[PDB]
Amino acid sequence: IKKHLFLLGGHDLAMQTIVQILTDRNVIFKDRYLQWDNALLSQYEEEIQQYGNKEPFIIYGVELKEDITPPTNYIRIDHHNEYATYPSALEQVASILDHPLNRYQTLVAANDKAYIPGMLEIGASHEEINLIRQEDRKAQGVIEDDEKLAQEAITNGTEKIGSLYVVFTTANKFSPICDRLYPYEKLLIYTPNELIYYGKGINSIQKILKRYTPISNIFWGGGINGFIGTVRNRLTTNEILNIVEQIKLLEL
Ligand SMILES: Nc1ncnc2c1ncn2[C@@H]1O[C@H](COP(=O)(O)O[C@H]2[C@@H](O)[C@H](n3cnc4c(N)ncnc43)O[C@@H]2CSCC[C@H](N)C(=O)O)[C@@H](O)[C@H]1O
Ligand SMILES: [Mn+2]
Repeated sequence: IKKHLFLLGGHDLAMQTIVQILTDRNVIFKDRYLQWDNALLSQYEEEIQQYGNKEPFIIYGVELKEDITPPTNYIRIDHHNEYATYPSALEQVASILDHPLNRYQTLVAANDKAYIPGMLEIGASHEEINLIRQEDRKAQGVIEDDEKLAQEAITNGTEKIGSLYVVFTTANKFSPICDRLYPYEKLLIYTPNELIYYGKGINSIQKILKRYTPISNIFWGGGINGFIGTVRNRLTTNEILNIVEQIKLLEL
C-alpha cells in the first residue's frame, strides 16, 4: 500500500547500478546527476515539498546530506559515519525491493563497501576486479587528467613512513592513486585543503581530526580499515599539515 520514492545522491558504480534496478522495477525515482561533494537533500527540495508528509508515500534518500529537515515519511539510506557498518546502499535498496543481486551486482556492492578486499572475499578474479575498478572510476567521473596527476603524485609526492604511504597531490579524484598503490595497509592522501585516510585504524584518525574541526567536516565508511576524510575547503593548509604530522606520529 505504501508507495516508494527514491532520491539519489552522488554518482558512482553502486549508484549507477541502483538506477538500473529502480528503472527495471518501475519505481518512482529522481536522479539529478549529483557528485560526491554535492549530494544534498535540498537538491530535491521540490520533491520533498510534493511528497513530504503525504500519506501513501515513503521517501528514500540514498546517500544524501540532510541540509534541510526531512519530512516524517523520509527514510535515510546510507552506510557512512555512524552507519559505516551497514551494507552498501545498493544492498539496502535491493532488499527494500525484494530484488536478488546477480554476480556482477554483488561485486559492485562489495567494491562499494570494501574496495578490492571486499571483492576478493567473494572470490573475484583479477579480471572482475579490473572491470569493477574501471567502471567505478568512470562512474565517479575520473578522466585522463586525473590519471595523469595520479602518476605524478606517486612518483614525486609520495613517501613511506613505516607502514603508511603519504601522498601530496593537486589531483581532484583520489581513486586513481588508490588503485595504482594497492595493495597497502595505510594510505594518507592530502591536498592543501583536503585529506583522506585509507586503511587500518580509522578511529584513531577520527580522534585526531576531532581535535581540529567539528564532526560535520568529517566523513568515514568502509569498515574498521576503510576510509575517513575531510570535506574539501573546510580546513586551512596549516590545519591539514598538522593533521598529517599527527597521523605520522602514530607510526612511532
Ligand atoms: N578501504 C578503502 N580503500 C580505498 N578505497 C575504498 C575503501 N573503501 C571503499 N573504497 C572506495 O571508495 C568509494 C566510496 O564511495 P562512497 O561510499 O559513496 O563514499 C564517498 C562519498 O560518498 C563520501 N563523502 C561523504 N561526504 C562527502 C563530501 N562532502 N565530499 C566528498 N565525499 C564525501 O566519501 C567518499 C569519497 S572519498 C574521496 C573524495 C575525493 N575528493 C575524490 O573525489 O576521489 C567506493 O568507490 C569504494 O570502492
Ligand atoms: Mn556512494
